[PDB]
Amino acid sequence: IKEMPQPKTFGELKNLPLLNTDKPVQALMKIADELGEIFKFEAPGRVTRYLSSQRLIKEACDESRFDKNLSQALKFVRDFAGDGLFTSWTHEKNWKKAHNILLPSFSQQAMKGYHAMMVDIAVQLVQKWERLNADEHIEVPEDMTRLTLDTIGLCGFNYRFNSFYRDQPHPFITSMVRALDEAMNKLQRANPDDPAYDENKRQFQEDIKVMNDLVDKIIADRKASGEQSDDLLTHMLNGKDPETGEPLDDENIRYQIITFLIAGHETTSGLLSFALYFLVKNPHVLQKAAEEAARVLVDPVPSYKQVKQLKYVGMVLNEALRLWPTAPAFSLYAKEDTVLGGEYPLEKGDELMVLIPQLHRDKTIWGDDVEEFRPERFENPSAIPQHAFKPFGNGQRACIGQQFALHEATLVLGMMLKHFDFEDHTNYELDIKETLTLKPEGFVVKAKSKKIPLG
Ligand SMILES: CC(C)C1=CC2=CC[C@@H]3[C@](C)(CCC[C@@]3(C)C(=O)N[C@@H](Cc3c[nH]c4ccccc34)C(=O)O)[C@H]2CC1
Repeated sequence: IKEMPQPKTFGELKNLPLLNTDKPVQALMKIADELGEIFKFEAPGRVTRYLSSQRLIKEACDESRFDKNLSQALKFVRDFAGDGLFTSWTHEKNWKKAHNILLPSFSQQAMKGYHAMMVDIAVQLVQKWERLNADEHIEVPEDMTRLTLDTIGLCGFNYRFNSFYRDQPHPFITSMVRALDEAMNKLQRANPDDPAYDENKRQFQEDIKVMNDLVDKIIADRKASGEQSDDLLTHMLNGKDPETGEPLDDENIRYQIITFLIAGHETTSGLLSFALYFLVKNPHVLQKAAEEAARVLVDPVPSYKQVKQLKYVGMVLNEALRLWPTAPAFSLYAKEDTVLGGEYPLEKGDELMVLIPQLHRDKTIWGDDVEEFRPERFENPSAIPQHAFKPFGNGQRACIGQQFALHEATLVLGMMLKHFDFEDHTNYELDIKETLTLKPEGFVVKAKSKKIPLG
């Protein structure tokens, strides 16, 4: 057996102070560089092991040996996402029921139906950019977040956040962003029962209240209406689990819509923000992506068929997902006593953190140029070893939204490369802000129209 490495210690507090930082994933990536494919992490009441190699993670991805664990991050989000699919244990009845009912709604076939609604928000973004005055710049994450939140709103619940009509975000979103921020702040908050956080707790309960009232209202209205809008809310009110014959209740539907609205905010827009960033830093890659867009997107508004044809744009999103996965870690627990890589023995209940950005830089898999933006790496999926590329997590607890997120990102990116030339006018220096997700903070561009009509 190997004694696995541990990073620097702080007497009683062990390693806890290393997560007392505004960029913990990046801090943890630098520790991985030093310590390698596994290190232990202790804190007063807990212990976790961080994996970085395809070698160890491919075993952790064995669902017969490891199941999804709720991280302290997920337990904190659970306070408003409840037993939604994202913050439920594999063994909760509402996980499997909601999973069986919703999978058909998130299928690559179901994308045919969402396409029109997605095109409606993508067109809103293109027109915003066509209507900019000369020398006016684009705030990339902010406009990408407008598109992604509006798209999950419209396609899911037939609800228009109308993000391209406002400076200040919708009220639901104000409360959701503040709630997610409270949840992320609680991780490194020592003495959280101190009365200084009474305004945090009071505000937290209000933000929860806002989210529940607005979503429960959406759900009440829809049932009272009787309208059969082809969308997630409809599928969830009419759906029945093949296994147990039961439908989701109204409270659990709410949790799913809250989970979807979290997922489709900065988590999804992150992918577009990192993609456009990599594209403008790598002009020969942008040029090739734009040539595909122009060749494939011959109609004034793209069809579902043409999006499937944007293969190089698909490879660009995968390569952005390799370097900066916007849900950068997920937690597993050993279902039984077991041995990882023949070296490190684990007792039943032991937790693993998978460090996805570090997996994606494993040079044994990707070779020596792992820091380079080469979409060509993804030309053949059969040449890529098992469990090498995990931006969407693993097995039955993988991202149900993967097809939706990739379809919207392919459509939108395609339309952006067809309609505009891009300028990195500030020569932007990457600064990755860490919240519940990752985003290139302050990332700005200019977009010259090619003056191609949408009509
Ligand atoms: C909501 C979803 C998308 C998220 C999942 C996450 C999982 C791992 C997280 C995360 C990336 C945020 C930063 C801490 C980190 C890396 C983590 O190890 N956290 C461990 C260990 C830990 C850190 N601080 C703690 C305080 C108490 C207990 C455990 C911890 C944990 O959350 O459990 C975080 C992002 C948000």
